[PDB]
Amino acid sequence: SDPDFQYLAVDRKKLMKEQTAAFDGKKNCWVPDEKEGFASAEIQSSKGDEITVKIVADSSTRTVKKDDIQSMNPPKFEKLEDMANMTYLNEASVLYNLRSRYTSGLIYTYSGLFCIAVNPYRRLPIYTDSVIAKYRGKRKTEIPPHLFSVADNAYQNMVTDRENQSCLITGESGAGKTENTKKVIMYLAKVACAVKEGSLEDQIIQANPVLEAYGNAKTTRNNNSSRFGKFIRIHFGPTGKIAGADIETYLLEKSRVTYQQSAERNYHIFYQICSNAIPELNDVMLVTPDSGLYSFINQGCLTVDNIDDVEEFKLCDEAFDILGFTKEEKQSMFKCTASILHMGEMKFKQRPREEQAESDGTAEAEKVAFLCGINAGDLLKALLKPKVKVGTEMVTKGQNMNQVVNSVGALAKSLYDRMFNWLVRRVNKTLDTKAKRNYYIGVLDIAGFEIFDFNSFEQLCINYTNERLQQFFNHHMFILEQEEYKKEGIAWEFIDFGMDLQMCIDLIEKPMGILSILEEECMFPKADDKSFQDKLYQNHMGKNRMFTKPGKPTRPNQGPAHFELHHYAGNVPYSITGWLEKNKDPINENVVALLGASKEPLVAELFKAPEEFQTISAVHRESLNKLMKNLYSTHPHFVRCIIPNELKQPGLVDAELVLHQLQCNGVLEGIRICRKGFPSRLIYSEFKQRYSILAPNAIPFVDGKTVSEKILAGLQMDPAEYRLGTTKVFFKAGVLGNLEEMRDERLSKIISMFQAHIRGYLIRKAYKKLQDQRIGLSVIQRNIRKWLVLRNWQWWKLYSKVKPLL
Amino acid sequence: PKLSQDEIDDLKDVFELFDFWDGRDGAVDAFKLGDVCRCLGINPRNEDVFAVGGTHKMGEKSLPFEEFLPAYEGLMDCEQGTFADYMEAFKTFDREGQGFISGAELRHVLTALGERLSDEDVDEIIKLTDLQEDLEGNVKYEDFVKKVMAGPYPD
Amino acid sequence: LPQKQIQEMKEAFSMIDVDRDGFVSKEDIKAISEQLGRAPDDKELTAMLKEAPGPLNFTMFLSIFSDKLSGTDSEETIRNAFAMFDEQETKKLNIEYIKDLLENMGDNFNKDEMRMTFKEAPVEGGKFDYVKFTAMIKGSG
Ligand SMILES: Nc1ncnc2c1ncn2[C@@H]1O[C@H](COP(=O)(O)OP(=O)(O)O)[C@@H](O)[C@H]1O
Ligand code: VO4
Ligand SMILES: [Ca+2]
Ligand SMILES: [Mg+2]
Ligand SMILES: [Mg+2]
Repeated sequence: SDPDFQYLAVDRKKLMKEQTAAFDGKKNCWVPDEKEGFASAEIQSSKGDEITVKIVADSSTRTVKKDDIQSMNPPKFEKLEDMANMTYLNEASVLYNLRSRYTSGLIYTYSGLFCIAVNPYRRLPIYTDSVIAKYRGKRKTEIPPHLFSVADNAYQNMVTDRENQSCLITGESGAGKTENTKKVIMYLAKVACAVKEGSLEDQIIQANPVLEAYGNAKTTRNNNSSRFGKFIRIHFGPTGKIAGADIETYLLEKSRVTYQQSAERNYHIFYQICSNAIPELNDVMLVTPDSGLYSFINQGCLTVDNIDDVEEFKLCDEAFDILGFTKEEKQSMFKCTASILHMGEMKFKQRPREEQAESDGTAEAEKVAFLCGINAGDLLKALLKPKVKVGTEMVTKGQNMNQVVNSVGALAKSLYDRMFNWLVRRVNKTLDTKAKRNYYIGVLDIAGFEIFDFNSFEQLCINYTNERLQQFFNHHMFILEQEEYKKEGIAWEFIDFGMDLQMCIDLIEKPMGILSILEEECMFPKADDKSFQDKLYQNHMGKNRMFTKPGKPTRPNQGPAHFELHHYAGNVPYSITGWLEKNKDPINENVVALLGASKEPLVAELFKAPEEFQTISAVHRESLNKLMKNLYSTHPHFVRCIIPNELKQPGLVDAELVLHQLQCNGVLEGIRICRKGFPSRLIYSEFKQRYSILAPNAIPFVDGKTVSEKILAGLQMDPAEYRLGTTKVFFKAGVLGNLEEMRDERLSKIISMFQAHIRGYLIRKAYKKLQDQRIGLSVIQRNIRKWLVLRNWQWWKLYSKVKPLL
Repeated sequence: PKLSQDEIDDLKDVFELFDFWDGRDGAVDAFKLGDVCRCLGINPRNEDVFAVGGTHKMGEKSLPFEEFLPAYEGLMDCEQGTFADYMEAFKTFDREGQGFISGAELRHVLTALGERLSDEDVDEIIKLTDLQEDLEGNVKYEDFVKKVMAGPYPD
Repeated sequence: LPQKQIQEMKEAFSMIDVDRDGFVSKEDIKAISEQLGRAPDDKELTAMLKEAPGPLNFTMFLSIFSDKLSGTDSEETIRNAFAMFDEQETKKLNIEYIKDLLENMGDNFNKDEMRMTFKEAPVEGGKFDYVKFTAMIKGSG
């Protein structure tokens, strides 16, 4: 009952006293305000354009420009569920609606075709199994806004239209993408499931605890930041049930493996592998239950405020079990993880006179070679003095201190990335059931947009992907939307909402671009950081308005900057130091040869040559395009996540930060095209079968369009509310939802008529008897009356006294 | 709305019968208005009968044969279900699309939605129509729909 | 009305007509009524003679008796009517049902007709034996 709608619905009873206020659209209005973004004001003085208001907030006075004022919606629209229904669609109204709901506990709000999700920063009782039970098969307009309706609506469209769907969850770092991705998958897994190691559903869910252990790590913005992107496809069979699932990963930040910045951590897997949560494993990995003991993970923080590294390690172990992993594969992974931990502890020194580099004990290199399945002596040899071959030769040569710390770092980075990708394949192996697949629902969760005090390649790459996804949204929400109208013969004058990021995207992606210059300079044996900065400034400085010389530092303690990039979500100062190196990853075939033939099964697999790499940017640029295209083949459903404030605090709203997010996101624009265009569209085939019942009148097959025309015509639908396409019928916002209501009113009526027919049959059955019982009762009442009149007749009361003696 | 000859008298007949069963006195209780029309062949929804004057419980108001005639002609023109309307309603409750609906669902639809029939009526309409559910416990609603529409005395 | 029946009506009339004047009066009724217990009083006596158009001779006597004794049904027709309200043919009706039928349906019995009808009807365990009551009605016993 109502109880489950605690943090989902609007009381409206107590909120009925919130829509019953003294309002006046001529008096009350929104006025810009440094603090709260917009302040509720009440107009007073008049002066051509110099309008003088009174800010209700602090009962103060202020004079604003008649052009800075914004219309305020009446109380009637408080905490409105779908913002596209407000009377005034302006940045202030949208801000107030979300803020109002946010403070009430309502974190989900619809805005035309997409959904808005504000991070709650605390657990809400809205994801139980009971809530899931109330959202199944529901229409968005029929039940409160919830991430679940988006998932369901996605499922409904997939079976109805027979087309793949994709849920794109966008947002800045920490806005709540991953959290929402989880619930969407959990929801589909509990309404689409079919009839040691668990079932498929269970496995889809357990796939999360492990990838996150290896792919997430504390960050200034997120204590559980996702340092890799993932596209997960859930497959469906004929009967509309789950039949498999695959996962795809994108750009796993390898720098974090051997380095961390202040107040930041290495991947979670490292701290839980040293949590002594499972003692019987310390001797399998050979580690001391002390994280602050290893240099590869003790550079920053060791513990996270809301992360219990212990229980988390237990859940990880369990996940691996439910995932169908043997005790071997499972321990195989755990070991290679510790191998890296130890790699950081290996010590080296520069030989006495020949200032070069040599071993310095072997306790650590021994533990390493042990877990990895090789010879500790064959290891240090390949690190201290390699034999660079040429075609089929060898050139033995030693190295110095930094040359060696890099080769070891490189070995850690390679083993980890190589193992993460193995973890994914293995997981897909499990989720790949050979059931029949017809359609899929894809969920995308990339690493959100972010700005650190120091931004390098990592951030360029990430913000790039976000740039390109925001563009996939406006192209789809503003350009295709309109191309579609025109293509259907609909008279439509094109509108330009000003949502195009090609400039910044082409600056990075195209041949002119940064990544192209970077890719070019990895082919030059002696390219330098300075050389790169030149080619960049040469083709873009003062030459492109998106490329800009680093402005004046606007934050406490921020590292070197070589150029700023005007991204959709903000301007970012990048440092191009070490990029040439980070882009192309050196493959020391001396060590890949060793690890190649390792007694260790996993490591042996992780390192296989073949039979008889490009740069990272090239790989990323291609992969991103391969995916961006696959998404055009689907029907996107967008969820826009939003981070409330910068304190990870519940209920606190930073008006300027939210506004900034609503702006670059294009929320306002999205709501406008929804009310300016025809968001609803239905192929005539589907329209017929769903609404013929709204006018059974006809029906003496008949083509779909004609039938669709008779129904709308006969329904007296204002010709302005819809358009007959050449294939689909388009509806204004709000329309198709009332037809759904009528169609339900109709169904409830037809049902009540069938019930009256039953009531009428029960009676008509008892008719014969009723009239035959009228005969019976008239006879009974008549003969009882005679009997009475007689027994009480003076005369009879005499004929009986004499009768005896006759 | 122009009652023929048979109709005008079948109503008089049916009127007296119901008049007799609540105390022959030229009156019929308003709570039996709907029931009287059902006897005539009309299948009025309870919403209609309340409209044309029908009461909610016995004893509130009686009706002379005069005030009756209008009500009958009022319910006379309301909408009556058609096979197609009924079959489209039932189809929204059948997933497999084979023409089968759980026996539990049937009782659900009939007693939970619309103007809810009591469990007693649902049982009785099922015994009368001889609705047989099979082993899996399903029923072919098309068959049930046809029976209900055919009336108590088919052939 | 049978012949053996008429024969009993005569002897009866012969015994009621004291003064042997061929006609029955208020003096004869009283006289023979007193020898059997209780003189319907002059109050009621008038009414008795008020039930005959004119003189009260054997012709009238036997006439007023047929009126008030003919126009009934066979013990099998009443038995049948009661059976129409007993589907489970258990031969009995629940007391509350048959009292309801009689009092608030058809030609409603007034409160008085109810008391007299039930002051002597067959009823045990809430069951109203309509068969034994049918017999009783046909005044044979
Ligand atoms: N729906 C939610 N319910 C509870 N907590 C959430 C929710 N969304 C976000 N959070 C909190 O905020 C943080 C950011 O979550 P997240 O999904 O991980 O960000 P990204 O968008 O960085 O994935 C989480 O670790 C969590 O503590
Ligand atoms: O912090 V998040 O990187 O997962 O966007
Ligand atoms: Ca009556
Ligand atoms: Mg994430
Ligand atoms: Mg005499």
